[PDB]
Amino acid sequence: VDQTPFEEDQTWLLHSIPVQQLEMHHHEKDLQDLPFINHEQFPRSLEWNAP
Amino acid sequence: GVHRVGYTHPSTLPVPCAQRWDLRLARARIFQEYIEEKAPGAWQLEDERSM
Amino acid sequence: FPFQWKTEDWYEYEVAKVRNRRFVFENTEEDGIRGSEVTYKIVLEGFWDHHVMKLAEDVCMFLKDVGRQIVEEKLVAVRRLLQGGAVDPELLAAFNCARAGPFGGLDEYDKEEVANFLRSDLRRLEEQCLSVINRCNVPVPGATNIYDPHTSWPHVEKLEPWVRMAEFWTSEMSTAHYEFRKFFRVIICKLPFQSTEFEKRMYDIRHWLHRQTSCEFHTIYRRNVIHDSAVFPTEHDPATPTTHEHHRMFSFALDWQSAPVNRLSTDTVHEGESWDAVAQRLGCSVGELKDANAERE
Amino acid sequence: SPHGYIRHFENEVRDLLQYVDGVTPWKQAQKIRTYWEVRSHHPMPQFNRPEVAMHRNTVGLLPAHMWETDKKTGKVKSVKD
Amino acid sequence: NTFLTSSVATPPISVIRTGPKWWAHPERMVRQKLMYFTLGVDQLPLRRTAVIQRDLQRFHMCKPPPRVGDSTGYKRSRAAQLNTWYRRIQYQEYHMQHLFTRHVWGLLRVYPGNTTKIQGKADDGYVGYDSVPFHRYNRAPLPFPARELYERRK
Amino acid sequence: YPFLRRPHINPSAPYFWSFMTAKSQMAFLPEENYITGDWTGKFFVSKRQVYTLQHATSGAKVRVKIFEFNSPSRWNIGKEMNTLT
Amino acid sequence: RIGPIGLEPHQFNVPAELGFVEQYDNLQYKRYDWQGWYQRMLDVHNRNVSLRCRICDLQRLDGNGVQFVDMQTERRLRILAQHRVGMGVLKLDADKYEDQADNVTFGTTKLSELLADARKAQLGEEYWPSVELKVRKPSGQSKAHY
Amino acid sequence: LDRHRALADSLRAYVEFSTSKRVEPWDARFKPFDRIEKDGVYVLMRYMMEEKLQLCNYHHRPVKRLFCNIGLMGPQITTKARWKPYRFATNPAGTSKAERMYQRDKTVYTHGHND
Amino acid sequence: KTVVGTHQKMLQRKVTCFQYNQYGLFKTPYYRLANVDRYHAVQGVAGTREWVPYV
Amino acid sequence: QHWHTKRSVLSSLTNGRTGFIVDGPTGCGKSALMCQVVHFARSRNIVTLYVPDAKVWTHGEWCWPSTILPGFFDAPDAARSFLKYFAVANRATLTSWKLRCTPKDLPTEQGERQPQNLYELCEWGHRAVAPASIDRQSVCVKFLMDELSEEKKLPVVIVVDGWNLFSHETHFRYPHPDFLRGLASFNESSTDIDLYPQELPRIPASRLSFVRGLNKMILSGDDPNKFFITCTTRDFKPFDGISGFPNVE
Amino acid sequence: VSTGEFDHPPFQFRQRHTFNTTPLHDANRFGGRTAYLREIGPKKQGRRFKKDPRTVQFNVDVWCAQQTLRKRWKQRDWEVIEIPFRLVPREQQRVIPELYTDIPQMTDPARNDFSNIRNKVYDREELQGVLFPAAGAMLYPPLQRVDKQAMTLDKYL
Ligand SMILES: Nc1nc2c(ncn2[C@@H]2O[C@H](COP(=O)(O)OP(=O)(O)OP(=O)(O)O)[C@@H](O)[C@H]2O)c(=O)[nH]1
Ligand SMILES: [Mg+2]
Repeated sequence: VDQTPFEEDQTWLLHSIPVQQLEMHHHEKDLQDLPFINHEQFPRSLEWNAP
Repeated sequence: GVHRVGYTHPSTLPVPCAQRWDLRLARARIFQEYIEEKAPGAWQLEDERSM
Repeated sequence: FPFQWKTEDWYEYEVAKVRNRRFVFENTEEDGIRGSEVTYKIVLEGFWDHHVMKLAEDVCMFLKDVGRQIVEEKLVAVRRLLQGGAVDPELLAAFNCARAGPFGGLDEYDKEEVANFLRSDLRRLEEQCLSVINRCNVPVPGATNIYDPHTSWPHVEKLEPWVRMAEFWTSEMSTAHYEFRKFFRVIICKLPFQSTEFEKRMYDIRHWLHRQTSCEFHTIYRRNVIHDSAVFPTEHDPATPTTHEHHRMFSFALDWQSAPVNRLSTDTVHEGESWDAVAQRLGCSVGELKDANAERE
Repeated sequence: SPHGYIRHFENEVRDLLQYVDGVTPWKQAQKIRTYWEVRSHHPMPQFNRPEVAMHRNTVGLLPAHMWETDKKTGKVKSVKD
Repeated sequence: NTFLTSSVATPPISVIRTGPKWWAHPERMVRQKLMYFTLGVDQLPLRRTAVIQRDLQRFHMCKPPPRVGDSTGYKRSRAAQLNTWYRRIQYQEYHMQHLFTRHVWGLLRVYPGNTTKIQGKADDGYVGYDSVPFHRYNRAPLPFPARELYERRK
Repeated sequence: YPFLRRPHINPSAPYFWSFMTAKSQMAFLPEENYITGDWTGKFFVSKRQVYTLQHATSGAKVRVKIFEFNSPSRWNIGKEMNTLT
Repeated sequence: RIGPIGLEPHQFNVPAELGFVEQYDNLQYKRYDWQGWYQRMLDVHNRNVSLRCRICDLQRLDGNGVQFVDMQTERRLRILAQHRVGMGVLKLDADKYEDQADNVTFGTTKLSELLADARKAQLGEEYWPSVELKVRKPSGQSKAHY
Repeated sequence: LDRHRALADSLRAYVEFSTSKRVEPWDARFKPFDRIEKDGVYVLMRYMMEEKLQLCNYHHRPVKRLFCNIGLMGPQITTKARWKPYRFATNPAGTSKAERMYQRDKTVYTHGHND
Repeated sequence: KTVVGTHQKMLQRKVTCFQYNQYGLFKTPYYRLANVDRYHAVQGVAGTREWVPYV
Repeated sequence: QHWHTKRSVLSSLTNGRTGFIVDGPTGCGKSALMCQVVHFARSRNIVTLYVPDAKVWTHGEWCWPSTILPGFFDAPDAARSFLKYFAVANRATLTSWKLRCTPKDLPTEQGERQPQNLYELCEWGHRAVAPASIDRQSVCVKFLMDELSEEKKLPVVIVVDGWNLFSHETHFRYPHPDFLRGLASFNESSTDIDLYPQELPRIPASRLSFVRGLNKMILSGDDPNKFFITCTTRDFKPFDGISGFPNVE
Repeated sequence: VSTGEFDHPPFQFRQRHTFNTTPLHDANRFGGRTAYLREIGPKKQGRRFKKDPRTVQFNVDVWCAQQTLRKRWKQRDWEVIEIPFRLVPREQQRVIPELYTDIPQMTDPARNDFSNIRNKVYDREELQGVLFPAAGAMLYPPLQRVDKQAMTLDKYL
């Protein structure tokens, strides 16, 4: 038993959805600590294509 | 709205064909994909800042 | 004209263009500068933009004179192979290997047709070896452009510099904005054959690089892969199919074996079995069973 | 040797879990309790939070046998040991 | 109207000094014409407000020449004469907007913000669901629920 | 300052089990409420050890870094010592 | 072109590309006591090998005379490899093991496992992947009969 | 000794807050709740949703979700109609004054959930 | 599918005391002391302008 | 206006259909043409059913089930305004309209006359006190649509602004079955109607009593008398791939 | 192109209800969704997430993604039914790549039909022989298509 995505705005509003409270986490953007403390191991270019 | 997800076996259809769920199970068999059971069908939110 | 579109086609276009960035087949069986057999990319890295630019003139002139020599000694080998030679019997057995051909049954290729197929591929090899040599004789120092693929071999490709800035206090008084940066030049070497003499020469350019300038090597080569339909067979789906309960968390280690699955190549003959009864039980031909078991009559 | 995510460690997860029950007796692992098993010794562990279903709390969810309240205002006067 | 909070009043010279940002914003000025055009009245102080501010924004990047000196105060007093005339027109349209939108709000049965006077319905400041439980300026306690200014059925 | 990254780390009735406590009740008790190996005895226990029934039943020594709890009761069971002080 | 060659009819030859990065230091980490872990750190970071093969090269005849990949085979292949197929080229990026030699072996068995399940479409129509049609709701003419 | 008493006192006030009846959380000035008691929304509440609102005791979160699932006036029942604020909807039944929200007890720790 | 029910609950309890018996298990997050300077003793805080992440 | 002699002409104009639907982009002359048709027809003293905007019926304030029609619904506030203005518009023709299939035992309070005309029937429906006007319109609209579908002699032009709203689902949804089932308490009833909202299937426009009488005259071929010159509306909100929140001012 | 608000207003001193100035957490902004993160008065873990700029921006990014989802699902007047390859029409007898795999494919350029296959919607009254072969009673009526060559009112006859 599953539910379709809603079509009205008040159903998205009144549904029991919690908001973000603590610091958000990503599965691969956590080795890099923050966007200000973005850690890079090797100084490759950002347009570097892997062969 | 709230419904039950259905499945049709190829032996039931008048023209048999491979369904999309057993192809998903075949894709999950090869690449070892974790299938979350309580993943809600209503919560399909795109990252619209990037996409 | 003018360009007006539906937005969801534009939403599909911009996502498909970035996700298919490195979905490119470099070594294609084709014409000149697009087509090749092996592709070498040497990414040169230095702290100043004129340091990597002057190195890219030093390495390209090195790889031009070396790359002309290795193609020329390959060109003298193709023109001897095109003048005449004897066909390999291992090559002749490779064409007469399939059971059913395109025309039904065994396609018996003779010594003329197999020698015709290598002649059709060596005629392609001459036109690709002459494309490298004629582009290696173009960049005279009077008029040279090593950034264009049609003029010089190899050509130098631009790559944007990695630049990362730092924002720190100069003391809560003021903020300093200094950036680490290093510049890149990529050298694309496309050879229509795999030669280890050029790979040895390409790897040894690290020993005479410029000051505070390093490099890394990219190698895109063609390699034959065998899909064994006996080790990896095409089987019907089982009677009781798998569900989502076999694909839970930590089911990648506890429920599934690694590919491939072991299938027994040994069997024991039962009581009343014959040569046609074991072949019926094994689902094979009786002549196929005797060929693997030629020891026992 | 696998590298990166835990999904690439098939044998090492298998070699750990067999080693986990190999050294551990069940006489030791029975004493570890969860949070709700400890909370059952409270006079009242369970009541609704005001996010979803706070209106379903009834007066029978209160442990009224372990306190004494005043007769005038209705607030709790004392606690029982 | 969904702006029902207590507000802070501003002098009218600080409103007009915004200019093209809020006072003479073109998206705001066009929907003030549609209020007067619906009621069938002339938009005469609104158009002459817009004609002045159309030409005021046209030269607003130009630097004035240095006034080298006059024996009599004639062009200085004349330039201030036209400048005080342009403010009195925009003072009228600032009053013409606040008069008409409160007259429209008395017709459409729409409740205003806190401490806002509508001449037909509530001569005093109508206060509804304030943080302060009493009247801010009349010193009377507010009842629960809010004061009904209109009749019931739509 | 970064958000809630300070190195140096209150009663509420409707948020009693969800303020300064674990997210889930199915999760086990932390490491501070169990004996890891052979010990000679600790001078203090940590403040993130959840008060159980055996804390008020036995009541031998409660040493919180100081705080010595000589008032055993049943209202403390189910939450750690951060909310008890 | 290196690689094994199968002459048996149960072995198909797939001409495929392999792209990899080899990087060696020559400025600071060329030789000292830090060269041991830095060169290993460069090899583990460059553990990726890209196994690329065109679907057009897979549409050849097998040893039994039948085609290796037909239309229904690549229709099953594009669904089993959703984002791994792009612009007619099946690309496999192997990143499981630290050394590139084991990633070529892990990439080869993942290609052969993907090809073997896509080859079920040659068995019958019951393994042909179904077409997903966005069929409309019943129209206003049919809704008038309600 | 008094912290155990104040915890049981705050938990008692939260449960009696959950049991007591509140005032109508909808504001009777705005559309469509402005209409008369014998037409419109109040007809649908009197004959279909009369026991549904009386059992949940007129708290603002259940009665808005009962307006969602009743379907015969949504989805514009919740967004178009202005509701009472959060501190105003927590007032008990028979409030009739603006001083009652500050009249409640400040000693308990119900985090704004006391009558 | 192989391990379900009581075999799952006893394995989770066996892996919990195996987690708790390891004296010295480094469960400290990385950002707690990722601000240590090597040339001087000046202590900064990661996230602000008193620290640079590359050097 | 004289259709019985020009019947083969009118059948060739509509290509045998019952009427015309006018479709185009947003903001063109769709509703501006539809108000001209009632100006053309009511000046030629023809009885006209004019729906000035279909979003009062489908996207209305509140929905109520029909009293005499099982499984059907009503827009009561849209119906009382429809039954009011249609009586005043064609009072010259509806007073001459004799009730053929209409029961004469209608409920009637003291001082009111039983309706003998179709003008008197519509004034019986909308002119009442609340809440007695809610069930009176459901009886009146059903008996109006029954009286119009039997008339084969007088031309009745039916003009609808926004027929595309009558061709798909109204924005109302069906009520949850727990509201009509009855409950003793909320804690033990196996329900979450006060806990989580959910989207029921949407009610189509064919289940409305007003559109039921319209679709009865359209599909049944025994009415070569009603001409449905209608149009559509494109008054929907814009959405071009992404959507934030609309600014209230 | 959409004219709705996407970003959150930044933090400054406490705004008042003035001309061109709304308070920072009001019921008008984002449809009243700022009541979860507002403060009425003019616990440390429950106070600082209301003032963090990255935290309040992420919640509006969720709410705008919810508004993007409900308008994309309200546009759907169709549903996806897995139809086998044999009973499918001629324009679906080709090899269809997945999403974001290839160039956006035209349907059939040979028949001068340049449109995306992924947005193709088929009417249900066309596929009654495929979707319902077991009924045999024609549950849906045939679609009445108007004659384009017939002289009607739009062609001045
Ligand atoms: N007087 C007059 N005005 C017209 C005429 N045609 C268009 N208009 C103007 O065009 C505007 C559009 O009118 P509508 O017919 O309501 O637009 P629409 O096509 O119905 O728009 P939607 O309801 O969103 O589909 C009106 O406001 C009129 O002012 C006309 O023939 N006469
Ligand atoms: Mg219109």
